[PDB]
Amino acid sequence: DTLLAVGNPADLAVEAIRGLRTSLHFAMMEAKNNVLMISGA
Amino acid sequence: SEFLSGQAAAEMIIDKVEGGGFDYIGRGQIPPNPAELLMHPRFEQLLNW
Repeated sequence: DTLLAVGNPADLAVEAIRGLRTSLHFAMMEAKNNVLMISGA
Repeated sequence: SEFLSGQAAAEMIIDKVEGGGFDYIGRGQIPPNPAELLMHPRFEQLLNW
């Protein structure tokens, strides 16, 4: 019951999530606050 | 890697190519967090210098 980012940081999904982190560092600047809501469809 | 993690100097990492006539900086030892070392301010400091 551990996070994939910690259990296997070299995983392909964690690499995609790191790319997501870098893209959100750019999308979330010029935003109201540092709150990021994530919702499924 | 050694420079970014802090255990090397800005000058200890540069090596002259023998037949190329330019300097290079190698990757060092493969780090466990390559993406997060490259996020360190040391990378931009090295580039500015």
